[PDB]
Amino acid sequence: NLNMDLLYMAAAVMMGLAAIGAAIGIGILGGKFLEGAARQPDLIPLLRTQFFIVMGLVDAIPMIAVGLGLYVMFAVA
Amino acid sequence: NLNMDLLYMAAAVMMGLAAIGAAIGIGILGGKFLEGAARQPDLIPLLRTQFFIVMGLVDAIPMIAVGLGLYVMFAVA
Amino acid sequence: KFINTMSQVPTISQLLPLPASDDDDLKHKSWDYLYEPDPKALLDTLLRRYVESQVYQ
Repeated sequence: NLNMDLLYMAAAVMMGLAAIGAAIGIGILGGKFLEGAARQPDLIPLLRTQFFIVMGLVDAIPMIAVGLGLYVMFAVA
Repeated sequence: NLNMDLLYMAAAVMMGLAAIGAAIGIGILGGKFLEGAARQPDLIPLLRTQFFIVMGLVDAIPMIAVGLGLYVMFAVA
Repeated sequence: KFINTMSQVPTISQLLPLPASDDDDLKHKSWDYLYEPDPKALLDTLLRRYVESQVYQ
């Protein structure tokens, strides 16, 4: 019925934006990780650590939205 | 009926947003990578490695977006 | 050139164009300065100040 139109439409718009957020949000981060390494690469293993520390925070909301989108698409059908 | 039309619409939205995200993320990351090599050519061995390590995380989510867009277009539609 | 307490020799030496360094800073590979504000306007001042010391010397 009509539901199974929009139940997919929503799942798209939620998971599409959740992509634009997660990708760009990390890229802006990753760039600053590289330009620092490209000056004094001796700190690569140090900075990489901090990188993950902060990247986990970036994927806080995007992965929540992806989870809700998967719930809407599969469980709610 | 109308179901397949808006299923295609939903997959279209999903993949357009996923493409925006992946493109701009890898672009901003590669810009800084192309700066690092110039400053310190001879470590290119290394900046490219780290760049791939970051690109994987950048693309993690857009890949899911494309996966589910295809899942819709050619299993649900 | 002051060489010994009883031996001094007149020398003509080249200051600019800059003479060629015996050493190689390929070993400085592994680091680069965070040039503030910008490297070219800074190298200009570095070179001017360097000829001055060598003259003073």
